[PDB]
Amino acid sequence: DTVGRPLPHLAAAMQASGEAVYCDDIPRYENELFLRLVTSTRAHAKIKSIDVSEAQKVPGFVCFLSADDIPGSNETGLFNDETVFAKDTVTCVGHIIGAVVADTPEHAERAAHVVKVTYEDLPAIITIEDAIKNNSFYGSELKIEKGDLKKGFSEADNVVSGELYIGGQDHFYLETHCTIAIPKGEEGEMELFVSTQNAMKTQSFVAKMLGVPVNRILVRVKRMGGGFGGKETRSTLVSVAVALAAYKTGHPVRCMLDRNEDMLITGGRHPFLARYKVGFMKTGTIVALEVDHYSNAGNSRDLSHSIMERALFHMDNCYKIPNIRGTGRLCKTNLSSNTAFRGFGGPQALFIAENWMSEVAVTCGLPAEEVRWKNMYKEGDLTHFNQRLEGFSVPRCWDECLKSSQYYARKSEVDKFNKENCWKKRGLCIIPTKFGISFTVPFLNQAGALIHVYTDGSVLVSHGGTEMGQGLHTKMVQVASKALKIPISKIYISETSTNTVPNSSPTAASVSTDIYGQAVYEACQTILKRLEPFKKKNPDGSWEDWVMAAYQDRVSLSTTGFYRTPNLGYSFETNSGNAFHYFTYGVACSEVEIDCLTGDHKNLRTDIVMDVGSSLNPAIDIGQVEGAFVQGLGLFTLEELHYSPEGSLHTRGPSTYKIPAFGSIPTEFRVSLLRDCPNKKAIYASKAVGEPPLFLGASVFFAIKDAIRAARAQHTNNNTKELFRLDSPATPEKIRNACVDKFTT
Amino acid sequence: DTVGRPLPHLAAAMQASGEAVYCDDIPRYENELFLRLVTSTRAHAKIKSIDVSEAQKVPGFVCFLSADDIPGSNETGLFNDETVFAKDTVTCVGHIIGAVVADTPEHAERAAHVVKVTYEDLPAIITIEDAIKNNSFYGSELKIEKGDLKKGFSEADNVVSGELYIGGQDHFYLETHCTIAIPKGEEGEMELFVSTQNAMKTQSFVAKMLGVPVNRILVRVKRMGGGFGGKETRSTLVSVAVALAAYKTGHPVRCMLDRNEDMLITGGRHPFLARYKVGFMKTGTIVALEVDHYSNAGNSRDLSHSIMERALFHMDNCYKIPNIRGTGRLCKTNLSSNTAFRGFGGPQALFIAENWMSEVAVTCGLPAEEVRWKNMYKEGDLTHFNQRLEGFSVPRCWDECLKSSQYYARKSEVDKFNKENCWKKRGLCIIPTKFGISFTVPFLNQAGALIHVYTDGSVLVSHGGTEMGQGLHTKMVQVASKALKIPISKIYISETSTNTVPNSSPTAASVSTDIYGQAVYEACQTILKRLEPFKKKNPDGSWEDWVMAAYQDRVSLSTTGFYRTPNLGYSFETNSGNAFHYFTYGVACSEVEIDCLTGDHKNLRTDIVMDVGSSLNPAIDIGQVEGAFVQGLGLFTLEELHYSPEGSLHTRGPSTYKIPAFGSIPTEFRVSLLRDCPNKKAIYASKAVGEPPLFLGASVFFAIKDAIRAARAQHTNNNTKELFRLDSPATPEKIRNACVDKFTTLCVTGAPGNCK
Amino acid sequence: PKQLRFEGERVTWIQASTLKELLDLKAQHPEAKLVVGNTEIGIEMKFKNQLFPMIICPAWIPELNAVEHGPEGISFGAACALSSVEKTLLEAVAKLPTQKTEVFRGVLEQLRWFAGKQVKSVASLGGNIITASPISDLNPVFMASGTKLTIVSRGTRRTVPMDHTFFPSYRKTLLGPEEILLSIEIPYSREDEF
Amino acid sequence: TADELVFFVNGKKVVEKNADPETTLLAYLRRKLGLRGTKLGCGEGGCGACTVMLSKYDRLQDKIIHFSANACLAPICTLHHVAVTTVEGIGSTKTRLHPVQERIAKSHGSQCGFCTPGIVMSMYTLLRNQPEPTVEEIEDAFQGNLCRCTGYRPILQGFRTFAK
Ligand SMILES: Cc1cc2nc3c(=O)[nH]c(=O)nc-3n(C[C@H](O)[C@H](O)[C@H](O)COP(=O)(O)OP(=O)(O)OC[C@H]3O[C@@H](n4cnc5c(N)ncnc54)[C@H](O)[C@@H]3O)c2cc1C
Ligand SMILES: Nc1nc2c(c(=O)[nH]1)N[C@H]1C(S)=C(S)[C@@H](COP(=O)(O)O)O[C@H]1N2
Ligand SMILES: Nc1nc2c(c(=O)[nH]1)N[C@H]1C(S)=C(S)[C@@H](COP(=O)(O)O)O[C@H]1N2
Ligand SMILES: O=c1c(O)c(-c2ccc(O)c(O)c2)oc2cc(O)cc(O)c12
Ligand SMILES: O=c1c(O)c(-c2ccc(O)c(O)c2)oc2cc(O)cc(O)c12
Ligand code: MOS
Ligand code: MOS
Ligand code: FES
Ligand code: FES
Repeated sequence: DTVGRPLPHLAAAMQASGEAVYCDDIPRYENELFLRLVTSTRAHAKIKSIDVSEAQKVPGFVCFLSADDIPGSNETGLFNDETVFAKDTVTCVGHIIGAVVADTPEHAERAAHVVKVTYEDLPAIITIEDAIKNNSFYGSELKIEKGDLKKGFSEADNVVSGELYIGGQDHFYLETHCTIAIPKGEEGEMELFVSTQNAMKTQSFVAKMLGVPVNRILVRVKRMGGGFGGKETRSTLVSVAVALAAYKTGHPVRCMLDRNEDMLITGGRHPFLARYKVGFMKTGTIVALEVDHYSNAGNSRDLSHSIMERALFHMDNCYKIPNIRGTGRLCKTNLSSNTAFRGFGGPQALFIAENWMSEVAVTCGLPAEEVRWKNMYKEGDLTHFNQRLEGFSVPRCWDECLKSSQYYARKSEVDKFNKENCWKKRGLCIIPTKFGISFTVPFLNQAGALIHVYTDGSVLVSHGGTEMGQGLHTKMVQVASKALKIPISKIYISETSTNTVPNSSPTAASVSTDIYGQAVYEACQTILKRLEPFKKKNPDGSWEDWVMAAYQDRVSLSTTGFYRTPNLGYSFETNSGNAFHYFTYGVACSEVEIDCLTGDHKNLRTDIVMDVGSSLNPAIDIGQVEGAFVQGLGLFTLEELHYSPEGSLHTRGPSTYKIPAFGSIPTEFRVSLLRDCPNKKAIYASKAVGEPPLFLGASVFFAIKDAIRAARAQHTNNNTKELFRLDSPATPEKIRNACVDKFTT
Repeated sequence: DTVGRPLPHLAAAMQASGEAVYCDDIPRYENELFLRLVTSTRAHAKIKSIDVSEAQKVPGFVCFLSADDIPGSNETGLFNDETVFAKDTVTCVGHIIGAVVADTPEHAERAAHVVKVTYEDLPAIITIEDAIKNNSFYGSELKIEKGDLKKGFSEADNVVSGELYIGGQDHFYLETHCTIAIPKGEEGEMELFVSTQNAMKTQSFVAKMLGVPVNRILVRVKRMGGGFGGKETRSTLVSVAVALAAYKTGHPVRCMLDRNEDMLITGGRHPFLARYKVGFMKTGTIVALEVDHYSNAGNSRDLSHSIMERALFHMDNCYKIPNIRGTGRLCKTNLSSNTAFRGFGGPQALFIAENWMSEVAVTCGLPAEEVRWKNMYKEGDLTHFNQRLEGFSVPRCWDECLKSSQYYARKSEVDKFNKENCWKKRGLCIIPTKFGISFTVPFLNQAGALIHVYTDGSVLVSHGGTEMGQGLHTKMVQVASKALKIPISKIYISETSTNTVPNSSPTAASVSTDIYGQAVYEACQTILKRLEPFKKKNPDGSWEDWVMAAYQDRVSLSTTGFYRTPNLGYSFETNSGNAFHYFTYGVACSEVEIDCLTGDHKNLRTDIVMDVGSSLNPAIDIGQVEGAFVQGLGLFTLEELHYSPEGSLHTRGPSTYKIPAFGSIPTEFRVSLLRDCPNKKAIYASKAVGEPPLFLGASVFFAIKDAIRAARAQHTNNNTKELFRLDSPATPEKIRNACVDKFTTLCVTGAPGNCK
Repeated sequence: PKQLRFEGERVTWIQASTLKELLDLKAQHPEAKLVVGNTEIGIEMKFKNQLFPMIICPAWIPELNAVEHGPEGISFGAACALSSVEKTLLEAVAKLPTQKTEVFRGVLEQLRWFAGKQVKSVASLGGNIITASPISDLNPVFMASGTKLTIVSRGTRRTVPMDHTFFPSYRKTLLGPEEILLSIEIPYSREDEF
Repeated sequence: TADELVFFVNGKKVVEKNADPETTLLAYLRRKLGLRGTKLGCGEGGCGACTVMLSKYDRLQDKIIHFSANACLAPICTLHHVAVTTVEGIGSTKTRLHPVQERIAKSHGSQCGFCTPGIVMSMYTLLRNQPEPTVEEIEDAFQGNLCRCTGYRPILQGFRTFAK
């Protein structure tokens, strides 16, 4: 029984030796061809002509594919509002118009570049500001409201109002999007090898495209080199085009995107704009809050509606607000459709909440920790969406982080550094988070597994979840080993496939361990019950002897397992019903030093205390906390996507888009997991960990703001209670310009 | 509802277009290598050296593999008495010594030819008589005995004893053995595409040889171009070698055997030798029977024991015999190990039975139909192994076949032909069969299925059975469609694989329809039960509507089904308990003309009536009767394997081994399935059909024997009750030699001789 | 060590073994691109879809690889990898008075968080200079210091301190069509010079 | 007309009789030689997924030098008489892991695993030049290597074991 032990990721040794196989590492068939997407260079335009003359002169050119080649249907995407191949009009730079197929990827690259498209430009809508001005939205306003707003504000000592923007983020999974499609030649059957978190939609979108039943399409996923939400639906853009080429040619076909194509085409986190108004007492006690959210959804719905719902569920962070109104709108723009990115709308909404909370504290001239603490939910409290907080552990996390980070002592020393230094300043902030666990769409909270014991007693486990680095398969092996009471060496997970576990939800919402853990567990229980008589007959025997006896007595050693998360069903009409199963909680305290003269900064130290219940694997769970935190630090402090005015992405590679490096991480980086906090609601008292830590990254942003505040108090108009706008990400540009001095002027 | 409808084989259009993919049709990986087995040229010898120096010079040569290369275990075979690769000693001419790996199959072939082996010969045992003389057997004697033999032999008016031999048979599946093995390079993982009836054993034997857990090995089978039992275990001789080459090289590797390799290495039907004694009344009524069977098992056990058990279970054919003793011994010999072949020992023992029955009728000077009928079991009788014959339909099959074949009028015409012709004669025979349905090893009578309904309402069925042409998948879709009450166009079966249904029994014993039918049906009931609330909420909605509502309500649309045949377990110690679930029955009448001067013969007409309960698909079942009958016609008349005195197979291709051809089949060939005989014991009242009709091809053998008897009354002597031995197959040589006349005797030269 | 010729679908590459071959080749093919590290040219061909049908690789030539310590400064062959320049300069800095290494120290500051080891082990000095990106981190240091450039063609030879005139316009430098950059002398700093 | 290109990969002689000047070493390793440990993560020299060690006799310095390079930007035509080492050249789970591979694996420094071979080759190169490096030399070796999964802390901590 290894549950609770820091067992390393099962594949890590093979990952270190270069033996682990990712999609493009699969050998090529002798007749395998290569696909490359031909993409829009205009944000909004009619397609006038497509000329392939030059492409046809490229050695090894096979064909050009376009909407006219599709046998089944050109309508695709989650809400059936996308094309597989654009027909008359393109609606973003990156919009897929067609594909070349060639005998080598180099020849496909060369041929694609020489495909000539003629456009007639149409007027484009790129910014959130543009979309609002044109009422260019998907669907209607989303809203959560509680209490009496025109009572709260009537009562408030003060108000703060303003506007905040947070930029998007590219996923930058180290392995880009990849599909191999193998046409069988019989009955429209096709087998697909795909770097995707959603083998179900892949399968369904390929079949729809082809005009073929879903039972003809087999999708297999060994592992991804990262997904982070980005391979949850947008992987089909490559998969469907590759399936089409396989169908047309009758040959195997593959495509792996180059980084620049991937950044342009496949979408990122949603940029958010927020307009807010908070009313509060002289004490810093919040009495009213009104926030209007706007997301830049891009050129299709995709997951944008659910991402806004999640934002609205997290606009409270860990704070009790008696009177509250949040609204969301989804901006329809001529940009690549934006999608799931780790946090799924939560970090954006949580950041908006911490931004005004920080401005409340400044306005009242109180310590930031004091204002946060005094507004914090208490055990038993209801959220603005009327769900009770049971086992609310932020108070413990807060107390322990304050103590172990030595926050009050170091706050003193920050102040001393600031009084002793002119052109460098230190900041220090401590921030909480809560993150609700479940898909907010009730029907996705289902999970299947399938387990076989073979006659040598070795066990093959299959579940609907996929491995992208998060150690899900490791965790499922620890679960099965514990449940079957056999060592992990007897159990194997090979891959995720639609022919072993059908209709699976995407591997998403941080719930995979919870839901597949339960499926695996139930299947193991079924096995144990079937084996029990044989155990009784041969009590001093071995697992192997029991299995073989069951086999020879014609007892089935194969079973399914299923879990359906109970009691979920939030209603926007009644503002009731649980939206989440439980919440994951955490607190981070971060210190930075800024260079007032350059806008550069150094992350000095970070301490995190995270409630992950009783961890299934502390090493994986700490690894998840550190990974998420650093992705969040990149979102808020480093990573910036930049577009031309005509809506074309400039930042298309690691030289223009900076994700955190070895040297970006805090010099002192401490993560602890909260002790003695079992979670009754999930497998073996554990809690979801994948997404909840990312927002803690914001602690570095508010530490930066705190340091800018000190720099301004030194060189500009001195009002202690002076507020200024700092959007996310806080890049060197923004940090420097905000340090107003004799040089900026 | 297509059950009972003549639906074509679902892959038939694709087979006719050349679009259906068999194993070697799968595209090759860019780096894929080819293997060629290196095999013994001696029946029994010590291996003194293998020299690969000339093979190493062949362009594209990669490596030679032998026993030293194996990482896990060199011990293989069903009873663990084989090697993967022979080490110090070879024990038959096709015995696998090693393998060559090369970059093309032409280069593998070239290099294998030039691998030189040095041997020191050892005393070999090839024939059954060799093995009996030397006491060379596997295991001890098998036996079933009932009644009182001494008492029976005393009450007999007449006793006939004799000896009889039935030659073996090569499967001659049009697609030879073939495996592709794909090494993944992580964790010992391997994926194999194999022409095999037994994915479970393939997976186990590969795992065993590699020394890795079974969960690392995935075996997939889309379809076989024929199996006929020869792919039930012997497929692993090629699979395990290819897996080793894949393991060793880290490349994908394949091997498809040339016909000559396949016939030499992979084994065939067991030749049987029988020594018999029957006691009967002047009426033709049987009172005592004693048969000792001996099979030529070759150089390992394989399925030989079970094949002999099935032979003993069928030594009665359709006849009530109060005092009976049958024994069986397996001969251990320096030939390729013999294996399952359609019928699985049943045809050999049923042939032996019809042979002594044919002699009873001749001794009594009574018409053969009358002697058979008189001796036939009745409804509710027990067999020699004390199983009750419930729903015994041979009486019905017999009557309808006599009537529809116009047997009695045709009997007159054959007599008139024989009266008018000197050097040609006609013969006519009618013969029944019964064939027990179940594996005689109780634990193999288990089956799984796995069914998924996707959100578009399309259904994917997986079961433990493999398609080899018998239309198992076709039948499983017809079953699933009737069970789910949806059109067949909504259901699909892709292939058989060990990661969807584990621990599957081999596709064998004719029981696949029966057992996978039930597993599929049970999975379908499970799905129906889960959809029932949605159907109740929306009784006028569609299948698609109910499926989507169930998905949206988080009800699982995926399940297993399993079936375990009830009430099975025969004991040789008590001669008691059911060996079979039920029996399939049939009757065939066949007419032949022989050329007494050359031994050539013509099949004039055959009529068959078969009890297949309520057919799931009369077109497929009629196809099976016709196909199985023609294989039996081959076994008993055409097909003859022939070895050198040193034990080397001479007959290794269609030029020297003759399976039935278009021109071989009876000129008038009529098959009827018996009407209104539902079988309560199996899926939708159907019965197994695979193997039961093959013995009916013996009707041709016994028509030939009848014709020979006429030739002998004409030219050899005047003894109307003479019993001559005629072994199977009755080839031209055997037929001509049996029509003793002025040429066989040389009396025509002026010499004295043994004719009239 | 002899001249190698490689021929592909669109491009001919010549690996020059001697300085004479290089200068001869550059005279015959004035437009030829000189590849060393390929960290610029490989990018222009992949991402700006540029085609350069004639490439000469001079990385083998001893004169383009020579590190020479003189009275006035340290001279590096144009093909010297940035990691070699770094290591030579780190060695000079640790050995010489602080007052002689002000420029070396500046070059070393620009080299610090300049890509990673992989790029710096193959990127040439001459490559960064002749590429003449507006955002080259080395050209401003070389210009400010008046780093001396030895430029060579078949027959002719010259040494010019780098000044503002060396970069006349976008991605252009003041070398004639037949000319190559041969070596780069980075000067010691003087008394009262910072 | 056209010369042979001769190099070595993981101790083995590679003789290219028809080298195309456009071919990168990454393409050659992956798609001609079938050595798929070395990964494509960007193609523009910024992520180090494609990191390999190159080795050659330096005529000038006299010795054999070892250094890291991005195979995605290395033209094969620059490699005449150079020796390439990839991740598969240093250890395997089938034979024996190199200590660099063991320690990154056991230290939880590999999550999705796609950056792991690149980082392995960066550390390995460092050790071929400096068998007893400092902590600072260790962080420095990885300025060219990106990881999206781990937040980097475990990788440095497992490799610190090699310092002093
Ligand atoms: C990821 C990465 C990060 C980078 N970061 C920085 C950075 O921070 N700061 C910075 O300044 N640069 C940076 N660069 C650019 C790098 O410094 C230059 O790319 C490098 O010095 C070019 O050298 P090369 O040998 O690779 O040039 P090549 O690509 O081989 O050639 C470049 C150009 O120089 C010419 N050339 C080379 N030698 C001669 C010669 N001797 N005579 C005449 N012309 C010659 C060639 O014809 C060609 O036009 C970066 C590059 C990469 C890929
Ligand atoms: N190494 C790694 N960790 C990861 C991701 C990833 O792609 N790679 N995806 C994240 C996202 S977006 C989610 S929703 C969770 C999904 O996995 P889980 O449900 O198994 O935790 O893992 C997170 N952690
Ligand atoms: N076309 C075809 N029919 C065939 C065979 C075959 O290989 N091809 N094998 C036979 C044998 S040996 C058996 S045991 C049965 C097995 O199939 P079933 O169990 O589905 O009848 O099919 C019989 N009919
Ligand atoms: O990842 C997610 C996702 O895909 C969907 C979704 C919604 C509607 C659909 O029709 C669909 O296919 C998916 O909802 C979510 C809701 C969450 O709270 C969190 C998530 O991470 C997801
Ligand atoms: O095909 C058959 C077969 O495989 C076996 C068998 C026996 C022992 C084993 O260990 C094993 O794996 C298989 O028995 C049989 C018994 C029958 O009456 C009929 C058959 O057709 C088979
Ligand atoms: O829910 Mo993670 O895939 S954003
Ligand atoms: O039982 Mo059929 O495979 S001989
Ligand atoms: S692939 Fe990113 S540096 Fe080579
Ligand atoms: S482990 Fe995923 S990018 Fe490093």
